Amino acid sequence: EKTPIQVWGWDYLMRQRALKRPIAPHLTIYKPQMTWMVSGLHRVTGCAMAGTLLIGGVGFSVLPLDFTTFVEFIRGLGIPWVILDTFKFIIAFPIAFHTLNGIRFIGFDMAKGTDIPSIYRGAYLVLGLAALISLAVVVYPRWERHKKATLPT
Amino acid sequence: SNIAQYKVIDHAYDVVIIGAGGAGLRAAMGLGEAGFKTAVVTKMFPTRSHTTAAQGGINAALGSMNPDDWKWHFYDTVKGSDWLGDQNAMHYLTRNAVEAVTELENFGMPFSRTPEGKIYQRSFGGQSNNYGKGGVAKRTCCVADRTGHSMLHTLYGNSLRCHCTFFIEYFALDLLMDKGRCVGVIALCLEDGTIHRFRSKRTIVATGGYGRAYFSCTTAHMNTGDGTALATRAGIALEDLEFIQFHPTGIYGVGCLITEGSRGEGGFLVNSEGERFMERYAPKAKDLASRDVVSRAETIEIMEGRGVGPEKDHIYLQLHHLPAEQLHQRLPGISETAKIFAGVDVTKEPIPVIPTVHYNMGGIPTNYKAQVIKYTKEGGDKIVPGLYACGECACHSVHGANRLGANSLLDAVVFGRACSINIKEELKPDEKIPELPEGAGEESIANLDAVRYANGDVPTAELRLTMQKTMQKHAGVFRRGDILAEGVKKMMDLFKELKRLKTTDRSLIWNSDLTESLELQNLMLNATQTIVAAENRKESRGAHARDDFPKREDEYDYSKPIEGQTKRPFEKHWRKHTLTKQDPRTGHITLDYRPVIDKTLDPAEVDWIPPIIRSY
Amino acid sequence: TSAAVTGAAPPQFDPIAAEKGFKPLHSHGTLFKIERYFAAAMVPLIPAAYFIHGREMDLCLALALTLHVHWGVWGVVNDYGRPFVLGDTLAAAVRVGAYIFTACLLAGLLYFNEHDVGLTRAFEMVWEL
Amino acid sequence: KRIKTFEIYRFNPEEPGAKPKLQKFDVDLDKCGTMVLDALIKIKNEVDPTLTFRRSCREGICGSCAMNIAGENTLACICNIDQNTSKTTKIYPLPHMFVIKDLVPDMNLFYAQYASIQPWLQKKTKINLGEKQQYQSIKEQEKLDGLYECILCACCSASCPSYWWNADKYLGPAVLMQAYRWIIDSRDDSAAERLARMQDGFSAFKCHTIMNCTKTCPKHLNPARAIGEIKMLLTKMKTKPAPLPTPANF
Ligand SMILES: Cc1cc2nc3c(=O)[nH]c(=O)nc-3n(C[C@H](O)[C@H](O)[C@H](O)COP(=O)(O)OP(=O)(O)OC[C@H]3O[C@@H](n4cnc5c(N)ncnc54)[C@H](O)[C@@H]3O)c2cc1C
Ligand code: HEM
Ligand SMILES: COC1=C(N)C(=O)C(C)=C(C/C=C(\C)CCC=C(C)C)C1=O
Ligand code: SF4
Ligand code: F3S
Ligand code: FES
Repeated sequence: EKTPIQVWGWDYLMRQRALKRPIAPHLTIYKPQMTWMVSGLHRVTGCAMAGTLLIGGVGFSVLPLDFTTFVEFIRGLGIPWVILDTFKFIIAFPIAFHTLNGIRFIGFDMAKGTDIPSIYRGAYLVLGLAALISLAVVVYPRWERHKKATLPT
Repeated sequence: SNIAQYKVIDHAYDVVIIGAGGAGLRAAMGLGEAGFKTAVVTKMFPTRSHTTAAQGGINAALGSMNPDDWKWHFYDTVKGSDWLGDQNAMHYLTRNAVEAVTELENFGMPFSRTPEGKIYQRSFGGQSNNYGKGGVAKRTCCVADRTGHSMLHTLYGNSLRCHCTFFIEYFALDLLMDKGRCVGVIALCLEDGTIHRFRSKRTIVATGGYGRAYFSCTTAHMNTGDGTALATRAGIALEDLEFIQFHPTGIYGVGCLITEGSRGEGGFLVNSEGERFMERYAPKAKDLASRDVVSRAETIEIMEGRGVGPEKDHIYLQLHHLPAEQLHQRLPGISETAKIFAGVDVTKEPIPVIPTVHYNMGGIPTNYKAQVIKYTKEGGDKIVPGLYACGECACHSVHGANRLGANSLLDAVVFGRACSINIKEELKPDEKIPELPEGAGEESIANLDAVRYANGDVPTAELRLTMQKTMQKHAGVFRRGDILAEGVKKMMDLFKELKRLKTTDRSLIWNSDLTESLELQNLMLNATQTIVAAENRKESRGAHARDDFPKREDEYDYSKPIEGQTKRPFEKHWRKHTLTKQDPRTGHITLDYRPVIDKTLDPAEVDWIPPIIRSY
Repeated sequence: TSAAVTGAAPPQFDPIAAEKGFKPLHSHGTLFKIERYFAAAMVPLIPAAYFIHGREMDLCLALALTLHVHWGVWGVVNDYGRPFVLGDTLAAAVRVGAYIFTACLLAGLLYFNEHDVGLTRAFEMVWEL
Repeated sequence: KRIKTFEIYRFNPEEPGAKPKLQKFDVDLDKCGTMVLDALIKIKNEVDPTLTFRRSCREGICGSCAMNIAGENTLACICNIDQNTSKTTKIYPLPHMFVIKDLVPDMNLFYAQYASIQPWLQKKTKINLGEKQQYQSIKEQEKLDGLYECILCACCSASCPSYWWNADKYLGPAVLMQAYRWIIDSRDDSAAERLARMQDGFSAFKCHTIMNCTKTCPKHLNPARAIGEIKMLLTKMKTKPAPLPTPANF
């Protein structure tokens, strides 16, 4: 159930298709900027994490495989410890970033922080805090394993 | 005609309005809500009209800042017109200012406010209290620095509620005449290259001015005098075209306006000797003298070695002594324009400025009901049936030889409104949408085709450019018979070069090489008429300054007492309107003169104002 | 030449005409409100799951992520799954795909919590690598 | 000779099975004005008069010359040409509009949507037109600052991906900021009807806070703030203040 302009809007689109008028390019030509890039990443992350929770949840239930033999399988590959923690960063960033930026965006919905400099300060803070929080949550367990392996008590 | 074929589409309307500036929209509002099936033909989206560039304000004696009377305003307008203004139309204008500006506020025009919540007003050039005798007036109502922008958007918004029908990006080519009557308009639809004839009982011309006839101007690219040209092609004579307002303060390099409101708010002009020279040229009013006076004062300074900058060829507007909260509050727009186009920070540096073509008090001649007229000595003023004209394209004449600042947005609205009032009173359901004569519009189509496929050797851009330069040179702030005669001969030669015209784009769809060529034709008609009229007027009046004839030539010598003088006969003085008839194929122009109307609409409501020497 | 045809008013939205009849009070305000309140509440929930693990938390994650992802994919579906680009029935399919996506997400999460290690242990375990 | 070079989008609807194309033009900057519009006119005037675009004002007030220049939406007439003659400058129409010819977009939906907000003052109690000024305090009129200035160039809406995908249903930054301009007008009595018009899931709420609109607006306005403002109103988090009462001896 559409508003009158929404109906009109639809007929306009059909009128334009009928005239086989081209559509002016957009994605391919718009300058990359910290406004829509950081919106882009909010959606990619949201969707990536949802995609994972489907392919993880349905995947392991439909397949004879279970999570435990999957973990021990990769453990068995014995891959360099440096890389392993990078995978753990790639997994944490989206949760941190998207969560922080989610508070930002909620701000935006309340008309808070919409001036251009607040916007840009906010984008760096969110990107940065998420870089920190993700790195910290990976570095800390390792840091504490190395302490178990190499210190007195 | 000839080399291609054209789709032709007919319509039927009660009235057709050619223009959606302030004037056309106000008429459209009036007529629409009155029931008339009203069509608005404009060559650009209404909001892009030049009205939207207006800045400093709109006049009405509201008394928001101090007591005021509309008769003081009236006096200021008559004196402003240097007695070439018709006092009936000027009476109508000033009488209605308060109601007119008030309506705008009621439509939602967001005027700047006073601490009492009334419409803030400012001082402007050429305005006084108490019939000249009091102080500088505060009559000029504004939305900061963007009064026309705001007004045009308010008028456009409200037009959408008055059931008009918009033909947007339609370029009118001619009025459709049937034996002295106007029965419609013919136009090219830019979108799909088609040709539309609108039939109507009434047609309103509201097409703006012709600033682009000059090389430097404040006006928009679309200011090409198509309306005045339409009237020429319908065999109607144009009025007072030689009276071309130079605004004191266009930015030096680029022609952009800097509002006279910046002087109303306390700015002033300065020469290379650091002198507020308008103290010298106009001791009372100073920097708020009339525009013709201030622009001349500026030009002399330049001619007399006191010009500013590298070439000492312009002058400074100074605002930096004004509080920065006033500049932002009262002149945010020009603060921005000045930075963008001159690198200038108005809080610290002054703006480089120079007088610049700005406004046309000339136009299509009308009566005070805005009905278009033809004139003869024998017959007098004869109205052209079906045809009204208003706004800058019109000559009512509410401005005579010099238009007062903030009176034009006003005259657009007031006489835009008058068009609707007067048509709803005189038009009866009795009358039916007239039928077109056989072949109607063929000439206009033929011309269109010719220009479309024109394969001569002069590209229109260069022909235009020579016209603009010719005009800047031979019809500027100060004029001389020999320079004028020279100019005229060049202009009529350029008009001959129209036959050698080269265009390139041959499409019917959004062909702006074509419309710009059509525009050149219209410009040339205006420009040629302008110059032969100016050439022939051997006096100095308002904006028309002749170095060989520095006197204002009236029926008496109003600088001495009247008694004992014998009135000079009409043919011997110059207190009369100029009428130019032009044959559009050949270019041949004939002149005639029509008497100024001196009476008001009612001597009981207000007296007339007899000429006196014009000082400030 | 003027051997010509009769014309039509251009296409033009008449907002007075449009007003007549139209009431529809189909207010999406409170759904938008709750969507946002919900995400706000998930802020403390994410770090909570960093510290507290187990079945009951695994269940709070599954319920809240499911709800939040349901509203989320519905938005993205309405952006790229538009009748203008996919035609009207393929559009309706993708819209139905939004709901199918949500249900399978939940079933697969309920399964993982009930018959596998569960959410907070699975993370716990990949972090142990 | 500092020769700047311009790659300009081209489209010719007259051509049989026509298709979009970039064209390169060389311009002698010493023979040209400071602004991008100057270069386009120069080309049209000297090189190719078939090149087609909208323009009217000189000072960036009309809103006609809106286009995409060096990847951003702005007005040509006040966009300074980049002096670096080593780089070229790319010029396209407004993103994701249907093009008529070259840089000229069909603009008619944008205008339709604008008509739909009912952009005129509305009063619950009929008033006699022209008879007296309505009262409005400075503080109240100053709420319109940053709203009334919009020139309807559509740079913002042509920058918003949300509007790119759902222009037919989502009103866009420009139209919504005007919707808001009429909502917070202390003199206007229809703030509720104004919101009822845009209650559905798309009209306003398809704003994904991308912030492109505000980034790109050539008049330094903030349609995002206004949309947040509208979101608050639709969700009843905020309410429009009553008008301050008119003074006794007004
Ligand atoms: C920079 C500037 C600032 C100004 N500031 C002020 C001020 O502060 N106060 C004041 O009183 N005055 C001011 N003026 C003067 C005033 O703005 C104008 O005289 C006034 O707006 C006249 O408008 P109009 O409606 O007659 O025509 P315009 O506003 O120019 O509009 C003319 C209309 O006619 C249409 N048209 C023209 N030719 C054709 C054709 N062939 N086919 C179809 N349509 C056509 C156009 O599309 C347009 O809609 C200013 C002028 C300028 C240039
Ligand atoms: C922990 C706190 C979280 C907050 C505060 C939060 C907040 C938000 C907000 C405000 C939006 C709306 C964006 C928009 O309308 O454009 C959103 C979208 C989304 N979120 Fe989250 N979120 C969180 C966690 C998650 C998680 C764990 C997932 C896991 C899959 C997720 C997936 C999504 C998806 C798919 C969208 C739609 C994206 C879009 O339309 O651009 N979110 N989130
Ligand atoms: C409104 O959703 C979107 C964003 N939030 C965002 O930041 C970006 C960059 C986009 C751009 C869309 C992309 C990359 C998907 C491709 C869709 C096509 C029709 C080609 C978007 O749609
Ligand atoms: S907001 Fe800025 S950009 Fe969007 S229309 Fe108004 S002016 Fe053009
Ligand atoms: S760019 Fe688009 S989605 Fe919202 S904040 Fe601005 S409108
Ligand atoms: S020509 Fe008016 S915005 Fe550029």
